Amino acid sequence: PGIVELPSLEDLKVQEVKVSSSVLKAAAHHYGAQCDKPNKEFMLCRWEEKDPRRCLEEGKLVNQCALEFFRQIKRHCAEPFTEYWTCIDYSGLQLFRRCRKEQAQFDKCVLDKLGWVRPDLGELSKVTKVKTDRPLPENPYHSRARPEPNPEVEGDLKPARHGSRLFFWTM
Amino acid sequence: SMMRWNRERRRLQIEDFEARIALMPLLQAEKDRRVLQMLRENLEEEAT
Amino acid sequence: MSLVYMNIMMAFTVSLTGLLMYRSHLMSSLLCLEGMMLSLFILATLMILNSHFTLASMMPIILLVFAACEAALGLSLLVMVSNTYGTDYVQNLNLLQC
Amino acid sequence: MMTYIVFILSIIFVMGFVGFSSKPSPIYGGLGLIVSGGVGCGIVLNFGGSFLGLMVFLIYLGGMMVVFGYTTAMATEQYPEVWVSNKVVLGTFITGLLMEFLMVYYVLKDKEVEIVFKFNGMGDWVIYDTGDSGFFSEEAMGIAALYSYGTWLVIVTGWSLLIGVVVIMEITRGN
Amino acid sequence: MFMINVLTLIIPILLAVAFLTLVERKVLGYMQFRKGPNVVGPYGLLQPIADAIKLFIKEPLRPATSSISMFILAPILALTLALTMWIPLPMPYPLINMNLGVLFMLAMSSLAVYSILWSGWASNSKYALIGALRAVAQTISYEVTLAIILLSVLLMNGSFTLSTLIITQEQVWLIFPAWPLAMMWFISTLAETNRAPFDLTEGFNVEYAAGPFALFFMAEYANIIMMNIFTTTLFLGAFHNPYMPELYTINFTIKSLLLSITFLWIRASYPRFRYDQLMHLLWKNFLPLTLALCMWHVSLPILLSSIPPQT
Amino acid sequence: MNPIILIIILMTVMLGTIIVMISTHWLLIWIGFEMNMLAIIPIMMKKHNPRATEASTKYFLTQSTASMLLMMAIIINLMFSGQWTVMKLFNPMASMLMTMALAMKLGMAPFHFWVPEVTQGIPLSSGLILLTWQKLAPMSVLYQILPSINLDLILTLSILSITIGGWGGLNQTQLRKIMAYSSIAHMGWMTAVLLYNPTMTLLNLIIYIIMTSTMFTLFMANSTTTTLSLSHTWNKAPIMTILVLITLLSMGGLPPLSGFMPKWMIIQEMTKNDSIILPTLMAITALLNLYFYMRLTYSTALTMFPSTNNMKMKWQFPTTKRMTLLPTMTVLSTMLLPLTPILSILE
Amino acid sequence: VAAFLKNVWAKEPVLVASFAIAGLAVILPTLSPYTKYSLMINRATPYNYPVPLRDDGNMPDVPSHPQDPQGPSLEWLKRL
Amino acid sequence: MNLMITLLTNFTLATLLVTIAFWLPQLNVYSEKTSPDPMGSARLPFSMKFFLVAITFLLFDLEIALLLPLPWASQTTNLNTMLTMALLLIFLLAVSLAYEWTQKGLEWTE
Ligand SMILES: CCCCCCCCCCCCCCCCCC(=O)OC[C@H](COP(=O)([O-])OC[C@H](O)COP(=O)([O-])OC[C@H](COC(=O)CCCCCCCCCCCCCCCCC)OC(=O)CCCCCCCCCCCCCCCCC)OC(=O)CCCCCCCCCCCCCCCCC
Ligand SMILES: CCCCCCCCCCCCCCCCCC(=O)OC[C@H](COP(=O)([O-])OCC[N+](C)(C)C)OC(=O)CCCCCCCCCCCCCCCCC
Ligand SMILES: CCCCCCCCCCCCCCCCCC(=O)OC[C@H](COP(=O)(O)OCCN)OC(=O)CCCCCCCCCCCCCCCCC
Ligand SMILES: CCCCCCCCCCCCCCCCCC(=O)OC[C@H](COP(=O)(O)OCCN)OC(=O)CCCCCCCCCCCCCCCCC
Ligand SMILES: CCCCCCCCCCCCCCCCCC(=O)OC[C@H](COP(=O)(O)OCCN)OC(=O)CCCCCCCCCCCCCCCCC
Ligand SMILES: CCCCCCCCCCCCCCCCCC(=O)OC[C@H](COP(=O)(O)OCCN)OC(=O)CCCCCCCCCCCCCCCCC
Repeated sequence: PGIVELPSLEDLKVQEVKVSSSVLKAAAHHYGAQCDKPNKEFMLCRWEEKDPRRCLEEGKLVNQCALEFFRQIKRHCAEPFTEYWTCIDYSGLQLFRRCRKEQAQFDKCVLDKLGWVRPDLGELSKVTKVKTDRPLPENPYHSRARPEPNPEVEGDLKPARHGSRLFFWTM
Repeated sequence: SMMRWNRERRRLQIEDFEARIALMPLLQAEKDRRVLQMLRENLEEEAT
Repeated sequence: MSLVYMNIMMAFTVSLTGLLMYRSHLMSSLLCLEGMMLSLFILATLMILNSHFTLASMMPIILLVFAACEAALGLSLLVMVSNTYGTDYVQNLNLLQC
Repeated sequence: MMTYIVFILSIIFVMGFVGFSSKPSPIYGGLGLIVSGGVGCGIVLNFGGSFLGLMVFLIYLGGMMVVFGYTTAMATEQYPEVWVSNKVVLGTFITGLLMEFLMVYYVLKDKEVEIVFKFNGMGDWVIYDTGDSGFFSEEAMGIAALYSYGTWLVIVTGWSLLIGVVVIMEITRGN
Repeated sequence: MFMINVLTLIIPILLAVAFLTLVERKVLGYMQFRKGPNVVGPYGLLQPIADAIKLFIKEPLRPATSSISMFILAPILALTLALTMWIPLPMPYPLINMNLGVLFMLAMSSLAVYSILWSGWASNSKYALIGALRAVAQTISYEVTLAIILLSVLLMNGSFTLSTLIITQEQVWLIFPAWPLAMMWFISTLAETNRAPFDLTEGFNVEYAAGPFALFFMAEYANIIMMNIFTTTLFLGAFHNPYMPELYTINFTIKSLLLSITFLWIRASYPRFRYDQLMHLLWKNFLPLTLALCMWHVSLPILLSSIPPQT
Repeated sequence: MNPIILIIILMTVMLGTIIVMISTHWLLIWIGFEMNMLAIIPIMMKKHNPRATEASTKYFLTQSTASMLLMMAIIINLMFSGQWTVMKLFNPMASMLMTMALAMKLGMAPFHFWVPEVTQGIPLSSGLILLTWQKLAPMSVLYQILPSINLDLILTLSILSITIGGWGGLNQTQLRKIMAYSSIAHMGWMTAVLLYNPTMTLLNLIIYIIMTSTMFTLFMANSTTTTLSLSHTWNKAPIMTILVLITLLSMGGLPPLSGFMPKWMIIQEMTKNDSIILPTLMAITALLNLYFYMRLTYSTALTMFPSTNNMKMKWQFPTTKRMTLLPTMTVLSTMLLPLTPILSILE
Repeated sequence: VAAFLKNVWAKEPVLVASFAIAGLAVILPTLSPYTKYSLMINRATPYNYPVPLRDDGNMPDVPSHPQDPQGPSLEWLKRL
Repeated sequence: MNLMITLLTNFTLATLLVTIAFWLPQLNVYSEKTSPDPMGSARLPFSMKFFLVAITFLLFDLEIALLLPLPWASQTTNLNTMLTMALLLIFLLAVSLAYEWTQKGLEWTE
């Protein structure tokens, strides 16, 4: 058939969030609060385009806003955050409940120096709305033309012309 | 006791799942660039 | 076609031909029949896991339950035969020739 | 070799079915079917269907082949075998199993890699861990939806098991 | 480094099985107003070593086996299934951390009856085969109530994960919401391992030599210590500090020793059942209660709004 | 058997067949066959002699092998279609295996080798259930998968069924074996017209069930299991002498009786499709069925009459057997050919 | 109904305990004030990503941020 | 992989202890013993009741196989349906036990 079209390796270069999973999970709720809008633009673009090739620039905006989030942590609250993700990182299942005092100190320093309120239980799982300036994909599945259906029956039901017509049965 | 503690464990589960949900767009963008990187590398090696 | 599925179907056909070639015992026939069931379990499981098709995950459990109830029925029939004759030989089961 | 573990376990599975299907006795046939159930369960477990493989061990090998061996021991009257001193009674066992595992190695010959390397299964075989599922097993949630979604399936299965109890108690009474 | 962890599991299993024989003979001694072994070692510490060397140089019984293969594979399967029941045990961390460790242990304990069946068929005696069939029927009968009790308690666990069952019991021992399931579980584990008052085999594998009889004996005691550790983890869950795991290890080890001594103290207190009396005890007493409490632990976390999490 | 247990088990047989009929999922089809087999086994062992246990064992083995081949067909369909709708199949391997499995379930030839033995071993009421009610579920599945059925395979199994069900009835004096070979021949006739017009399949199935139930009801009403014992009926119940035998003139297919209706409509719908050799040879083999069954008619309302003295004692007792629907089934199995265009209700 | 109950609690107390526990397990969740909370907790447990909606211009109930006041609340779960 | 390595270790230790416990007393040259049971030599009597308890095990074990996904089934959004089908499965297991009772099936191994 046709050539599958792939982006170049220069279309795929972006500065990477080179931190570990406990480091991401320790700042997770503040990341969902603060980096909400480009993340939600990207996931709307991702469930609407249904294609990772049409979402590359929104993914770069996600990566950029994540890097700005972690720079803004690093400039202000580096030591409480490091104290918190070290304790998150010790755990096997990476529990939040084992690390409440380091969470309290991290939230205290973040609300003081930056004003970020940690989201309550229930908020980050809400379905939000996103204002976009890209058009809606009119055929994301690239479906071709549908087959024309068989014509229905219409008209009243007249009786059988001279009955069953089975060899000699007149009705 | 199991009533109180299993309600607490459901709240802690929802907290962990909201942490995952906040992390998912970053991981999805990285996964997209990951598989496109790998397909482009395989395409260039198919060409050579 | 696909690679490991050819092996599981070949196991099914070997246990089929074992059931389709009686040597001495009715128990060996039930063994070949339940080997056929085992290969059906493995093959249905590998397809349903490969396809990531969620609601058919309960299908091989139902296969196992219905056919193990079937095997309990076969063991009870074999026991009634062996209490009639003394052995479970298939050549003792030939009174319906006439 | 270690990539091809599912294909190797399938070859062991086919060889075990050849083992009991030639039917030396129902007791050795039961033993071969137990070994075949274990290696086919290994085939299932090496895709990630862990509940289904544990259903094999717990239900198939754990109840049904137990009842097969239990019924087989109540028929086919036992008789002794060779029992000469420990070279014969265990050394022949060790050499026989050595010949069997060397047969498992010997069926993987240059006539087999003509089917293997032409239609290379590994590299792209187990695509189960392609991307992310989440905080669940898809296999476990599909099995768990027997109660929310599979209402009719539960009704007909539980009714057939009740009828199975009734049917066994009718045909085994002999009256 | 992982092989070090596997061997430091499996070799202390064999040493604890070796000295459980000493602990059993001493505890049965003092409860019977006498002493156990105190001459061979200092208070009997060399008695398991002397017993093991005696059993491994004793003359083989020289059987005419009905099968070579099953005669050899019944001790091998008994020991392998005795040793593989230990690898998912969270003490506090399991050797093999698996999502379905409870179901793994239930499946590997269901496989344990083939050692009984193959050992009974691999003898020429018909009386040995009859005793093995009765032992197999006892064991498969009590596995039913094992599985249903275990499912009912896992309805409070949330998953089949063994390590989660410590998290489940961080506020209360799980014997407090489930003491009838605990006591029927305990008697069902007492009847799984052919343990008095349920050891009718001593009232099936008497064709083996002294060495292979020691192998079946040590597989049985690994099963006994294992089921007591599993019952401890399942109903009497210890405190787990994730920074000092040895606190949990000392705590569950003391509780599992007490529960194994409770097995020793029940076999020194009761007459045996007749065979139909424990068949009655299962099928007409434990199993109706087990089904009723299974309905109760299905419907109770829904009426209390206390469904545990999957993760 | 406890009559409550008998009613629950017969409802489980009927429920398994209804589950095969109404369900859209292949697993529920397989479940309905498993439930139907499991429930019908105690109906066969209702009297607890060695013949019924042997017959139940052979029936279990054949139906169990057919159920396993049915599930293998379903699994191959899931390979090549990724779905479970009970409709056409998406591999000729799955179509071949499911046609073989349903032919084993029907006892169509060459998988016919269980039907006379199993019908011989079990009583007359369970034989009636096995030759009428158990045909309904595999004919329903063959009705729903006919876009996939290989033509040469189903025509080969149909002609082999009609030929073997013909040549099986020469050497027989046992009535249940005669009804079983009549079953094999009639299932060949039903599957012959399946890929051309399955309404004629349903017509042949309904007329065959009416005639078979008339014959088994008369065999229960006379307590006769052999030809030699059926021939004492004229001295005992003379109205039974004519009803059995003109119903048996219906069953071979002979006008003006209603058993000529299915074979004539099958010949009629197969010659629309330019097949002339095949209905001619199939109905010549049906004349071979007429040959043997007319010899039985001669033996019962003609030559071999002779009686015994204890008939003089049976004369003083009327029947208390509930000959349920026997005049209805006897009128439907004989005088229904003037109402032949009623077959459009099965369309 | 009270003589039979004392008679069966004298003869067979195992089965009386079984039928009583099973009867409570049947007819008790229909009477509990917390059965609705099991449903509300199970449908508030977010296994999937909350895929956002394209803002057409008239959705005054769908929030634009998690910390916006509109949207479903889990303050009943933190309080109880 | 760690599981299979541990299984291979356990199997190798078991086979090694079996091999030592068979071969170490055979090094003894003790004696060649001459002429090495309650019933004399008769056939094994079949007992119908042992078979009935094995089949009752198998059927209740299949019902237990149906019961096993309940700790995962509690997590559902269709909780009324799930609770009804769970209580119906355990009730059908109890009806199987009651029918097994009231037909003298659980007798002489009760
Ligand atoms: C103002 C408001 C009130 C107005 C009321 C007006 C009427 C007043 C009287 C009320 C009663 C009316 C009765 C029905 C009307 C007359 C029907 C008629 O004659 O059709 C001629 C019909 C066709 O002749 P047509 O000249 O073309 O049409 C004249 C009319 O237009 C016929 O009309 P069509 O062309 O529209 O007819 C439609 C179609 C016309 O027919 C066709 O298209 C031809 C195909 C017919 C079927 C052929 C099947 C051949 C293979 C099977 C043979 C079976 C064996 C023969 C019988 C053995 C003994 C049981 O009919 C059929 O296909 C039905 C099947 C045949 C049944 C005919 C009616 C029978 C009712 C009484 C039955 C009593 C038992 C008699 C024996 C049973 C057999 C008849 O003749 C035949 O088919 C030959 C057979 C004779 C017919 C039955 C005669 C009924 C009276 C019998 C009295 C003696 C009974 C003795 C005791 C019992 C027997 C031992
Ligand atoms: C796991 C940690 C340890 C746990 C505790 C276990 C350790 C203590 C062990 C003691 C020694 C045991 C040695 C073996 C003994 C074996 C014999 C035996 O005990 O048989 C069991 C006996 C058997 O009964 P039986 O044989 O004595 O009685 C005769 C029975 N008939 C009449 C049928 C012949 O009892 C049971 O099966 C009961 C099991 C426990 C049930 C718990 C019920 C809890 C209460 C429920 C509610 C009650 C009120 C009703 C509802 C009200 C609602 C508002
Ligand atoms: C996790 C912990 C596991 C622990 C496992 C072991 C449990 C037991 C602990 C120790 C118990 C007591 C040990 C000492 C036993 C008695 C030895 C003894 O007294 O032997 C004396 C005997 C004769 O000496 P003789 O020279 O004749 O003296 C005449 C004096 N005029 O001389 C002899 O018999 C010769 C010397 C024999 C010495 C034997 C010593 C004990 C061997 C134990 C083996 C296992 C050790 C532990 C392994 C695991 C830990 C590293
Ligand atoms: C005569 C022959 C010899 C007889 C003696 C020896 C054999 C009998 C005694 C040992 C039996 C061993 C059974 C091993 C399988 C048990 C089930 C199992 O694998 O469970 C563990 C785990 C499931 O847990 P889960 O957390 O869901 O999975 C990890 C994903 N996070 O799943 C995993 O972790 C999967 C790991 C990879 C898959 C391994 C599967 C087992 C190896 C193949 C079969 C080997 C046994 C064959 C013989 C069986 C008995 C006949
Ligand atoms: C597209 C079609 C879809 C489906 C449409 C409907 C299909 C209907 C198929 C009918 C199949 C009939 C199967 C057999 C009857 C079932 C009930 C039964 O078991 O009856 C036998 C019963 C046994 O009683 P028992 O105690 O065993 O007596 C022996 C002596 N002690 O009692 C007796 O033995 C009593 C003696 C008389 C028995 C007569 C039974 C007649 C049943 C058939 C009636 C005619 C068919 C219905 C009309 C046509 C439908 C196509
Ligand atoms: C509705 C909820 C669900 C109910 C079903 C599920 C229950 C869970 C437990 C399942 C039990 C399964 C087996 C039950 C069999 C009952 C029949 C029975 O056992 O009858 C015999 C027995 C007399 O015993 P026997 O025959 O002598 O045995 C030898 C030892 N003595 O006779 C008896 O012991 C009589 C037994 C019946 C009467 C028990 C009455 C208890 C009432 C408690 C209060 C009401 C609770 C609410 C439920 C309604 C109960 C009617």
